[PDB]
Amino acid sequence: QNLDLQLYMRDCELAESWMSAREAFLNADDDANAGGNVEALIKKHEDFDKAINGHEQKIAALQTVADQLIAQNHYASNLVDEKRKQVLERWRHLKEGLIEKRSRLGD
Amino acid sequence: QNLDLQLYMRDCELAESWMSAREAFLNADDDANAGGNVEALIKKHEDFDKAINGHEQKIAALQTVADQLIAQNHYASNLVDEKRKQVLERWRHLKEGLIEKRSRLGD
Repeated sequence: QNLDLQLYMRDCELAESWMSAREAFLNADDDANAGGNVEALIKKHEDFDKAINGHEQKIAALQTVADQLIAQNHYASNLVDEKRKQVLERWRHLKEGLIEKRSRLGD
Repeated sequence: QNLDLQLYMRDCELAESWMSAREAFLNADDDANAGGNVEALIKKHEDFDKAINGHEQKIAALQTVADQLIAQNHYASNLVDEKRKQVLERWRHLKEGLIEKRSRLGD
């Protein structure tokens, strides 16, 4: 629900959608494709390399954002849990007094 | 983390403050021996049990909140991770096709 997480989800959805457009392109291509001319078999080749590259880059940036959001979540959970443990341990020492003093009332 | 986290830490702090006061009274009490007769010893003992139960109760409730916070963070991380997995798989499928249509146009 955090807006940051929301931006990331949006960004992931947008990346998927661009991928989907490319899947459709590959299909149309397969219905006709390029042409056995050297200059342009090569030009098409470079075009695929460019596509693949851009895709890979976009993927790596998203992974970077995912890593950040998860690291923030982990940090929050750790703080929460650790505070809990400190609180529980302080109770363990209170409790010890209570009970003992309760003994001392006379033994 | 944010708001929820802040309130919980404050709650824990307030709880710890309450336990510091108690443990303080205990210090006074630590000595605070004035003999005692049945009815009053008995009412002192009871008074202990009651504080012991109150404390235990606060703790339990703090625990519940900690668990909820942690569950919320786990959920969000899972959403994040899962989307990431998704993008990557969608990418793997597209890459497979780009490499295929490239190669014809290559060798």
